[PDB]
Amino acid sequence: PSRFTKTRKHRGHVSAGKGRIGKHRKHPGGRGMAGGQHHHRINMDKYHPGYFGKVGMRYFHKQQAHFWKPVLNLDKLWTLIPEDKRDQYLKSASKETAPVIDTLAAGYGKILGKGRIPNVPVIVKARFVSKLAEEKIRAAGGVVELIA
Amino acid sequence: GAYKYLEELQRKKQSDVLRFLQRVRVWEYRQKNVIHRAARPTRPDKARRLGYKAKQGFVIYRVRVRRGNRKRPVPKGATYGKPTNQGVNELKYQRSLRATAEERVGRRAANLRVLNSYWVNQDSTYKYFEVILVDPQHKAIRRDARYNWICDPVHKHREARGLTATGKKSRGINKGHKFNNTKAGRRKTWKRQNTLSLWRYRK
Amino acid sequence: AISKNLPILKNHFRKHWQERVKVHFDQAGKKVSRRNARATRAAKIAPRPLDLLRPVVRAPTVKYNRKVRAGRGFTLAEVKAAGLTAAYARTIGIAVDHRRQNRNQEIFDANVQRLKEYQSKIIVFPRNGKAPEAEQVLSAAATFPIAQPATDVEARAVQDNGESAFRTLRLARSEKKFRGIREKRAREKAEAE
Amino acid sequence: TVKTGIAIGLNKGKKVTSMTPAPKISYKKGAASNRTKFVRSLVREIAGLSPYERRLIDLIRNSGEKRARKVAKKRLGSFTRAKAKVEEMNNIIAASRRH
Amino acid sequence: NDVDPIELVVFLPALCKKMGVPYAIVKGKARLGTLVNQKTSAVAALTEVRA
RNA sequence: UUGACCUCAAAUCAGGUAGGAGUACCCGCUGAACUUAAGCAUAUCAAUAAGCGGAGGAAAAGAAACCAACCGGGAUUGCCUUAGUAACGGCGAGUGAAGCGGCAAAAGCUCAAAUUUGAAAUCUGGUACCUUCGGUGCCCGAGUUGUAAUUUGGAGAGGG
RNA sequence: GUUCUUUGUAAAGUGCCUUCGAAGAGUCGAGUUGUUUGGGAAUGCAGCUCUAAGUGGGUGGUAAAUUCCAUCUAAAGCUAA
Ligand SMILES: [K+]
Ligand SMILES: [K+]
Ligand SMILES: [Mg+2]
Ligand SMILES: [Mg+2]
Ligand SMILES: [Mg+2]
Ligand SMILES: [Mg+2]
Ligand SMILES: [Mg+2]
Ligand SMILES: [Mg+2]
Ligand SMILES: [Mg+2]
Ligand SMILES: [Mg+2]
Ligand SMILES: [Mg+2]
Ligand SMILES: [Mg+2]
Ligand SMILES: [Mg+2]
Ligand SMILES: [Mg+2]
Ligand SMILES: [Mg+2]
Ligand SMILES: [Mg+2]
Ligand SMILES: [Mg+2]
Ligand SMILES: [Mg+2]
Ligand SMILES: [Mg+2]
Ligand SMILES: [Mg+2]
Ligand SMILES: [Mg+2]
Ligand SMILES: [Mg+2]
Ligand SMILES: [Mg+2]
Ligand SMILES: [Mg+2]
Repeated sequence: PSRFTKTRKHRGHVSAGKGRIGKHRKHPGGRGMAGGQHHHRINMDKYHPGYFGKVGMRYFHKQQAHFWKPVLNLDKLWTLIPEDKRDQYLKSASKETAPVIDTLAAGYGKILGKGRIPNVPVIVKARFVSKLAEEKIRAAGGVVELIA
Repeated sequence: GAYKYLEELQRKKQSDVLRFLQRVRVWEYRQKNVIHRAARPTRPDKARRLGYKAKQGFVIYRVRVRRGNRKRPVPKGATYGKPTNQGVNELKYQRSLRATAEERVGRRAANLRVLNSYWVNQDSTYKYFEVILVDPQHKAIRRDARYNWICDPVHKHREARGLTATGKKSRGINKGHKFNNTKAGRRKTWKRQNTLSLWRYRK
Repeated sequence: AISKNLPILKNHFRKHWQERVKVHFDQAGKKVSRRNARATRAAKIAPRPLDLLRPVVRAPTVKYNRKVRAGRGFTLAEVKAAGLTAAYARTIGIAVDHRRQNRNQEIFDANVQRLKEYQSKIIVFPRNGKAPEAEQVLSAAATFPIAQPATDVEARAVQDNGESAFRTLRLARSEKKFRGIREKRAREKAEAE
Repeated sequence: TVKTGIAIGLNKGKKVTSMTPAPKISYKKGAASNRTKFVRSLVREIAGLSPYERRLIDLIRNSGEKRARKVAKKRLGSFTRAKAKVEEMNNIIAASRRH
Repeated sequence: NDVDPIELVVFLPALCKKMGVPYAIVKGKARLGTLVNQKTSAVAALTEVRA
């Protein structure tokens, strides 16, 4: 809304808030990223260290789908179970009839081990697992089954 | 048939027989006019492969095209620009000599439609092509459903629009990653990639 | 023009970009037009569901191979195993894809089964009969919806054997990494003069 | 060629029941075709050798197959084409006087 | 003997020699055309001849 | 001497066709510089403006010498994404796609290369008649240096 | 929808057995030059020089030799939304 802008408030003030000495000229410092190495060096180096130069090796024709691997931490590991069934799976923490969790079908590629899970066996089907993720899943009496 | 033998023989162009025939025929073509009607295909198997049929309404024209690069036609080599554009003598005319040949033939026989063309000969100065054209007014062509597609007005001067084989080749019309710049048309792809799409509910 | 602490921007507007600005003002008009075209095409064609039966098919590129989706057309093998010829299937409303091949018996059986279900749920009107007007249903995809196959059960018995799945992944990766080097070492250790 | 069932390693991938689809008639575009063999033999006998093929046969008989293959790679596109051309030229030499 | 694009018949003597079929190079595609009720014929073959 | 054939001509020969306009969009060719880089030459502007040739109601593209590397997808086109990303770049200023995925729309195909060889089965034209976007008969001609039928790789063909 | 037609022992599809299975060349490809592309030991295009093969050929985004594999089938053509 233009009626709320400060240019309505500058009506009647000659310089429109842009100053009498240093006016609003066209491009006093160059256009875009001009002079990032010469007269904007301080502003480049502070607030943008690492901007100039090369830092690694190239990858021609990189496809992100090759690297698609969403990570799910152990601290959730149960939001993948339906809310209704989750209570009766938490109760009756049996080595038999343990709930099977398809993490790939849920949309994850690697299971990480951030949190801690309740001491109830769970059958975790994943493509990849962290070492500590598998250790915690096994300490809870469950197992990790590798899929693809 | 004999067309298989013709096809295999035409691939031995540095054999004694084809070298002799090449020399004799290139001399004859050079003695004839730059563009002139050919009474029959010089390579009937090649014409059949390219869609020619020995019926009324199919026409062969022989055409001679100057070889080499496209010299920039600026006066005295002055380009009046930046040094990256100062080039005059190593510029290559991003369109085939075959395309130039069939365009000149189509301009001569504007009543016909350029169906295809094939190389027949060459010397250092000239490249020689035979252009197969179809008569879209001939009833043998307007009937015969295999060929009356070319009677449609959408096929007017397809050699001048790059819709023949050499035209599509020079336009880069092919499938796959090597032709991302030119798959649906170079300038059409560029327009699509340089269009700013703004919906009513801005995304 | 490098001001205070702000992210570097990459706004690509240095060409004559205003000459190509497509504002989709016609979104609602085009939606009305697409619906009108669907209605007239449905009225034009015989009672016929506005689209061909499509096969079930696995998406490529492991990001998506976990899910199943509609493909272009049924393979020649699938049509033959369903008991039709490709030409007649194309005339009775089945999309046929000569390019696709069957290397997966699950997908093949699923496509043959949905072809059989389609044949048992369509009535083909004879060219010289009566076939009273049969209440065209507009969607074949809604009538034969693609179902994601179920792989496992909700609950099962833990069968841990002590294999350390993480170690299994590490060892598979190491075996791949050294397969060629160990192969060439076993090539050069078979020297035996 | 069976998948191992896991997402890493040599034969990674899901274990699916294989089918071995019927062979396409494409993938046989460069096939044997007794007709082509006859026609090409006749044309090879009526048209002679090309000049570079004559030079290549000379190099095979006088300077060795490595020099011949170098020259054939210079003449034709690639090393595979050079190799095939040199085998064809020495087959010609073997069908020639040194039967 | 006068086929204007001669590649159409240059392999014919060799084809006939390889298949053991007698051949004669004769003057006149016009004459062969008169044989076969055409303007030109460029070839004329006998496969069966009466007793 | 006569009759062809091939090639090439001529006719105010019979019948047709092309040009020019428009040119918003479309298919190509040709092609800058201002500009940005706080200078400037590569770069950028821009594979743009100007110039030239050629279409339609759409054009073009289009049924893979494709994408992929998967448990594989399956003509083309367009939208949302991919993605201001892989990459390019005095690696500076800047530039910058594609595969997958969701959707709109969906549609598939045909020639060449085959001996009809127990039958050029093919076709333009002229003419007479008719039920005239054409049909039949007749007659020239085209065409075997190949016009029909049959096959197009998904196949398919010859035999039982 | 109604009615004269009746196409045609013509045409097409389908199983099994067997022999085959033709598939495009100054083209692909290569070198070099120029242009162009995000395409980077070279993305396309074009000129010149070289110039293929048929269990071949193209592609598989780092040049090369070797060994495999995968995927298509170019150098001819039509097609609505
Ligand atoms: K200021
Ligand atoms: K200039
Ligand atoms: Mg004040
Ligand atoms: Mg002031
Ligand atoms: Mg003629
Ligand atoms: Mg020139
Ligand atoms: Mg007149
Ligand atoms: Mg400006
Ligand atoms: Mg400047
Ligand atoms: Mg300035
Ligand atoms: Mg200046
Ligand atoms: Mg313009
Ligand atoms: Mg118009
Ligand atoms: Mg439209
Ligand atoms: Mg079109
Ligand atoms: Mg195809
Ligand atoms: Mg596609
Ligand atoms: Mg993002
Ligand atoms: Mg650019
Ligand atoms: Mg048939
Ligand atoms: Mg081909
Ligand atoms: Mg240019
Ligand atoms: Mg094609
Ligand atoms: Mg087209």
